[PDB]
Amino acid sequence: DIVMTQSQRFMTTSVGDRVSVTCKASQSVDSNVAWYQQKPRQSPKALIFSASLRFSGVPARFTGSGSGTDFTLTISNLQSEDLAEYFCQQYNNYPLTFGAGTKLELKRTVAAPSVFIFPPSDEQLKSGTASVVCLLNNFYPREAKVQWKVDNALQSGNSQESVTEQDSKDSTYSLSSTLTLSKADYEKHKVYACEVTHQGLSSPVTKSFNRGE
Amino acid sequence: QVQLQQSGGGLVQPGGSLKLSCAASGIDFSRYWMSWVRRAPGKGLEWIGEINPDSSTINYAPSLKDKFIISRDNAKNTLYLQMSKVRSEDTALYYCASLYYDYGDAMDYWGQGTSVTVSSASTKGPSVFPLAPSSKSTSGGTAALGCLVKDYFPEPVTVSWNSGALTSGVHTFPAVLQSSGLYSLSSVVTVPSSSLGTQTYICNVNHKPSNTKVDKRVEPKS
Repeated sequence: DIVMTQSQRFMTTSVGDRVSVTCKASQSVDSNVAWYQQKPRQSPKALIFSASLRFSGVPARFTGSGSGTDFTLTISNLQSEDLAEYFCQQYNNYPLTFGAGTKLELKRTVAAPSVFIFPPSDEQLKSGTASVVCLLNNFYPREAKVQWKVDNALQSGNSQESVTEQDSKDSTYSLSSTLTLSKADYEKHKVYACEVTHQGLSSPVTKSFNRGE
Repeated sequence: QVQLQQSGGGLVQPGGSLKLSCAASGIDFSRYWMSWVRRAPGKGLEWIGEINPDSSTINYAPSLKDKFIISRDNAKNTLYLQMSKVRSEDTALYYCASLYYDYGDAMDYWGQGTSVTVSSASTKGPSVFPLAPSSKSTSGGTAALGCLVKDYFPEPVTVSWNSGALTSGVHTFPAVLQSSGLYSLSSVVTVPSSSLGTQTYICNVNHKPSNTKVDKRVEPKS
C-alpha cells in the first residue's frame, strides 16, 4: 500500500500569510493526487485534483504542485475561513490512501490559563467513585501540562484530559483534566491539588481544596 | 445543490450486521462511480471500496473484502454498505462519496457521515453531576461552573445551558473513553461571580441512545 505522509500535523499561521502543506508518498504516484479541506463537525470538501487543478468553485488562492512523491498545497493570502485541516490522497493505485492531515491554527498573543478545581459532588460519592475536575480556561498556545497531587503525592495513570478546538472568536483553547478515584480512596486523603504549567505563567499555578471544607 | 444523505448505523454487537444507506440528490446518480471511506477514532481516513454505475465493477480495500458488501440501486439514487462479522476495530465514522471519474478516484462530494460503534456492551445513560462554582470565586470577578456527564454508552450526548439561552463562555469538551469502556465529558461555563446569587444555571443533557434527558441545576454548595 502507498503511505501518504504529512510531515507536520499542526501548523500555526496568520491571516494574510502564505501557508504550504506538504504530502509525501512512499512511492511514485505520478500526478494522481487530490487535496481536501475539513473543518470540525463537517465532512471533507475537495480542493485540488491531478495535483494542481482546482475543483469548480475553489478559490484561486489554493494551488497545488508536485509529481512523483513530493506534493504541496499552498494557500496564498490565508483567510479566516481557511482555518481548517488539510489532507492529501493518492488515486494512482489501489488501495486509495489518504494522508493523516495537517491542522492550521491561528497565532495570537500568549494567554495564561484561568485555573479552577472542582471536588466531587455528594451525589456522585454514593456511586462508589469520585471524580475531581480541573479546568484550564482560555489559554494560548495549546501546550499545557496539568499534574494532580493528592496529599502532595504526584499521581499517574488515573487522569484523562480533553481539549477544545481553537475558539473562533478569541483564538484560545480550554482543557479539562479528570482525576478518577474510588470513594474509599478519596475519603482517605486530605489535600487535592491541580498544578498547571504553561508558557504564559512564569511559575506553576496550583488550585487545591481540602476534602470536606 | 449536490447532497449525499446518509442514514443507518449505530451500535451493533461483534459478529453483527448493519446496512448503511447513502441517498443522492442533485446529480444524475446513475452516471457516477461511488465510494465508501471511514475514519476510526484517532486515525486517518481509510478507503473501503467503490462501485461503478452499472455495478459490474466493485473494488475493495484488500484487508476488508470479507466484512463489506457495496451495492447500489440506481432507481432509488441510493448507495449501500452491508457490514457483517464486524469487530471492535470497525467502530468508526463512515462516509459515502462520489468519485470524480472524469479524472480519477478523487472524491468530489461527501456525505455527512454515519457513526458506527461495535461493542458487546449495552446502551447506558449518563449520570450528571454538578461542578459547583467555588465559594472562594474572586469577589466581583469571574466564576466557573459546569456539569460532569459521566458513564454513558454509546456516543453521543448533547449539552445546552438554560435551555439554549446561555451560550457565551460555554465550553463543552470532547468525550473521553474511560478504561471502563464508558464515555464521559464535562461542559463548563464562566459567568459573573456576582450573578451566582441571582441567576439559575441548568445544564440540559440528552443521551438519545438510552432516551435519557437530565436537567441538572448547578448551585453554589453550602
